[PDB]
Amino acid sequence: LEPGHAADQEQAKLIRSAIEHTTLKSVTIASEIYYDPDPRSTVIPEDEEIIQLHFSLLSFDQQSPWLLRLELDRAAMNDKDLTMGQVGERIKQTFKNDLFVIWSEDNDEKLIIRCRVVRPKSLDAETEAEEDHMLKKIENTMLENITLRGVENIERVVMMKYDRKVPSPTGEYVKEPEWVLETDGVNLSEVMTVPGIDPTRIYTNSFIDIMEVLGIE
Amino acid sequence: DQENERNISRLWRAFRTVKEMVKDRGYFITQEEVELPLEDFKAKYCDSMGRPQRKMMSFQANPTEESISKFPDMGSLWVEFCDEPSVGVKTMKTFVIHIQEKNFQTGIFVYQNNITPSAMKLVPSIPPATIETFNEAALVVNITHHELVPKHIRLSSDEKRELLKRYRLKESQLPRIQRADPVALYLGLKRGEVVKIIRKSETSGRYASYRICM
Amino acid sequence: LPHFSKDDYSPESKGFVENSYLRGLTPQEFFFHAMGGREGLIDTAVKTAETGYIQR
Amino acid sequence: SLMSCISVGTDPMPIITFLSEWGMEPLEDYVPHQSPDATRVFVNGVWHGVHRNPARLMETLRTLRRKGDINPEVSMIRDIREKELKIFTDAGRVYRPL
Amino acid sequence: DGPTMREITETIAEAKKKVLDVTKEAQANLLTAKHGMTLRESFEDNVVRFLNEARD
Amino acid sequence: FDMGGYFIINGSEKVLIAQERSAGNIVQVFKKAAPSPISHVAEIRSALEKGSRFISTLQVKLYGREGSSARTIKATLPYIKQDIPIVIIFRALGIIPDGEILEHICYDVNDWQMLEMLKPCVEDGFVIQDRETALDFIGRRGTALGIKKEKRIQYAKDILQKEFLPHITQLEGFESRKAFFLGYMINRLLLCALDRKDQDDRDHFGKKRLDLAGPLLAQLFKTLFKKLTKDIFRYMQRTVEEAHDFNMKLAINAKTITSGLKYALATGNWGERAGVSQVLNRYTYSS
Amino acid sequence: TTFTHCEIHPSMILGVAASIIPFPDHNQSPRNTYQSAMGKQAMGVFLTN
Amino acid sequence: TTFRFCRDCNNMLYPREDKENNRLLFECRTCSYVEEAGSPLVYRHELITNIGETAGVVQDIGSDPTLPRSDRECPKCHSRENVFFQSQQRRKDTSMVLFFVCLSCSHIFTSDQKNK
DNA sequence: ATATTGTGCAAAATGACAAAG
RNA sequence: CUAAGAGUAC
DNA sequence: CTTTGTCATTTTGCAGGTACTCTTATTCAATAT
Ligand SMILES: [Zn+2]
Ligand SMILES: [Zn+2]
Repeated sequence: LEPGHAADQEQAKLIRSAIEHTTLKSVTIASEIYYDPDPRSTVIPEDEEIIQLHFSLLSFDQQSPWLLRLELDRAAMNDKDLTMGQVGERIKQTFKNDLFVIWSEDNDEKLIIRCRVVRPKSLDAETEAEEDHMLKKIENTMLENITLRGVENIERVVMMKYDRKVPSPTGEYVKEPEWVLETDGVNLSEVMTVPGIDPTRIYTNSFIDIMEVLGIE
Repeated sequence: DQENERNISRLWRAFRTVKEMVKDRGYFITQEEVELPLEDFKAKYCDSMGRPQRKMMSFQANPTEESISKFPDMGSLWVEFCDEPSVGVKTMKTFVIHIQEKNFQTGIFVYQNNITPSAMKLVPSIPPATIETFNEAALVVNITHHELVPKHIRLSSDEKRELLKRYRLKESQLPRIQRADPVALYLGLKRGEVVKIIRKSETSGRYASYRICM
Repeated sequence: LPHFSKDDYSPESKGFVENSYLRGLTPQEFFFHAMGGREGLIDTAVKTAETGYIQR
Repeated sequence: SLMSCISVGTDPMPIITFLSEWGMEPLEDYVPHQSPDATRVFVNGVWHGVHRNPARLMETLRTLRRKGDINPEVSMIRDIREKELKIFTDAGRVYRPL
Repeated sequence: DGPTMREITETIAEAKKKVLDVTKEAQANLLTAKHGMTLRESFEDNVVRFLNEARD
Repeated sequence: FDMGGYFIINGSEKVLIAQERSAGNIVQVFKKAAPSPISHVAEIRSALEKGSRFISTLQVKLYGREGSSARTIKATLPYIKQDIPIVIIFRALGIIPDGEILEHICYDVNDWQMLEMLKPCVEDGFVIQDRETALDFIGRRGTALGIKKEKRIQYAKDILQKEFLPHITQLEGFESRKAFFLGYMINRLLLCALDRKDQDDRDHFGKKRLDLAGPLLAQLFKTLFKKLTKDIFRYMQRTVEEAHDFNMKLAINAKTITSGLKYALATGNWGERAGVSQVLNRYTYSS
Repeated sequence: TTFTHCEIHPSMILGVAASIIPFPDHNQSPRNTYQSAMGKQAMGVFLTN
Repeated sequence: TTFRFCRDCNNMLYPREDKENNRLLFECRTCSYVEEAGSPLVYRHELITNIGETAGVVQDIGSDPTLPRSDRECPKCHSRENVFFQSQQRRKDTSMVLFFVCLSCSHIFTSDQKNK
């Protein structure tokens, strides 16, 4: 980490969240597809509150009746610094306006994400039948193809407390503790530029990556 | 706007690394420009709306007295930053004709995401002018500040001749450094040029090696 | 082993030898120690082959 | 091992006849929906049918083998969790006495 | 001698008691997984550590 | 004190080392490596003791990794150049309705996970809805390539009767049994893919067999006697074609069997493996 | 207490060569393996004839 | 998901959009058998699966001599004796929680604490 | 009667193939 | 003599 | 329209060092000179 914030444990947690790769698959408990004839009222009672907020805050006439519902995990949202707003924004950004997305609030008992595919104004006499399949395909890619936070090829990050030798201002060498990050998977080029870390002191087992990033020496 | 903040921070870091690169290459860059703080960069090279502007970010550098004495064959240098995410052939053509008409023997082009391959083919212009392309994402961190990276010093032709004379070496008998190595790209090495490497050795305090660009 | 119930994670079930060589080993401990020694011998053979090739 | 022996193999026809006599439902007229909790009986890797009361069948097979009616080399396993009953009479199986 | 053997037996018994306590916590699901590993991996790590330090 | 159990070949005591092999007629499911497109493979090394004693390996493979969407199950039939989808095989054996095939494969209505994993297969084989059509589809893939268009059905039938799961039966009228066995294999593969069971251990000693002197001499003598009877048939055909007289003594060449057995026992190589027969160790009684 | 069988004798898990070792349970297992391999090279009386 | 089959040709039924009533409708793909959908759910995907942990429980599971016994309370009989085993879901990340079957009433109860 | 002839890495190389100008 | 195989020592 | 990078195949060459003993086997059989 940055020398001024070496002992700052919460800063280390911030960096760990920043670099560790996270995907919906690690967060979603389950995924479902429902038939909701209108994108104004839901046939599921549990998530009624969600719509009666979002639609109240807010177009909807060109939305497919098929709905994709993702149930997330509270523990997943806890051990990783993720919130419903962040994941909703990521899905919205990666899928543009082609998918209308709403999500429950974090304090709610259940974490629910509801998505609907916007229908193009052109009439389709056969795409309606395969819409479910199309939604399934979309759901599939949404599970793994998009990244919430972190950089690719970083499967897992763990935090360790090492103890280095630092020359004390009075003159001796003292056992200064430090928070260090170990990482499974190597993405040296993307990790090295992450703010808050010490770019000089980053090291890797894979000397191939070191050679191709830092140089032959 | 967090995306805008991170983008401008990365651009500032890239600017600092580019200034450091130009200064290391032997040109006259003052240390104050190198250590320009983020707020000053935002005030100067960013508009009122918050979007940084690259056209006025481009600049020119000239060799210092020591470099001129050691390398009496290299004149001014131009650094340009592109605006659009993907650089088109027309923009590269404008850059290269600008380099040629201004009699810059070297021009560093710093791009955003990628170069169209049809623009790559015309990157080698009429000599002695040379064009070098750098990606901003690769310039955010100055690799030469890594403790693993030792000190690289380009040698003059006279120095190379003296080295080969004293060690009785041929061109091929020196250790090689690829002409795509990140440090070689950083220093603008060309084939046949020898870099002296100064290293912290654990048997003797200092060890000097040499690598010829291939 | 078929001498233990299912899902027994106790130290004696999964190969803890609490007896010394002076006291002697129970049959289960004897078998588990035999498995450990077999792993050692197999590792010896594989290691000598691989290290010979690497050294050459 | 000192007490280990290798089976020489026996004809499985008598055991198949025993199974058919003792209630093994033939595989041809087996419909899984009407018999969900049915134990699948295998002889030498050949699924011969299903049984609805495997406990009694195993008890009588054990009794027959213990009195010598079935060749002692025949091995009979009942996996309760997987609801399976495997019988092996082929040669090459290594066994020990207990 | 006898007192040392008795103390060794007491140490082994205390280690087995600690292993049993960790097993009870894991079975009650009250054990929390060490970050970077699964619940079973953390339990195995704890048990192996206890037995190794007991032998030591 | 001599215990026997060895042969005397040319005055040398020869002992047959028990050869270990994997047992036959046992379904084994294995997870495959990440790079391969198939994730799980359920295979049986079918063999029949009272027949030709030939090894036909049937494999049922689940294409697509865990993250993939098109998870289709395909079977590798003998003398076929492609991995036929399982539903096509099921319809070929005679099970047309999708519900009946799924019943043959999955035995629980509530196990909707297996049904979800199994839907791609029936979606794949939706284009065939007839037993004759499926038989034609298989025959078209037939590697023999010497069957006319109308007889492909019969060819496929023959392959399904005498090459598919030989250990069950070689006769006809047992298509239901073979379909049930195929459903059982698919069920095992899906159980392994659904993380409901671990992949079968290859080292489990109950899955192994030891061929002793009996079976080794059995298969050796089977080959050698087949050679001798082929020689008998060739001699008879030659003498009847040339109208020469027939004599049993000139027909049978006992040297065939005698020399074959003596060569196999005198030198370790067991044929026409190595070290199957070894010089008996007589340094010490325990040795 | 739900046993279905009992071992006739645990010492019967050993083979012919390992059955000669005295107190094999008081030895390191590789030593038992070495003795099992090395007793076949022992010199005795292989047969009375 | 509770899939259902056609009652005419015993073939799979698939979901279909309706225009006159704007309702989900299950239809056959070969004989055109049509009926109403009991539930709007048409697809379920379990990333974290809870079923299958207690699979293989049978009325004679107590007859297994390999299964270990216990005297823990049965919260339907208050009996001591029962059999117990760990989760049958062979995923490498499953918890070590134990499940118990009373040999008298055949009630399956867990040793979990957060659930209780 | 006898001589003569009917295996598992794992790197490298290569080919097929959806996207890009 | 040659070749192949098996067992074995460190 | 041709690249262009990219995966999925195909090759394809290797696989510790010494040392000891013994055993078998050197194309089978039919035809023609
Ligand atoms: Zn129908
Ligand atoms: Zn009860």
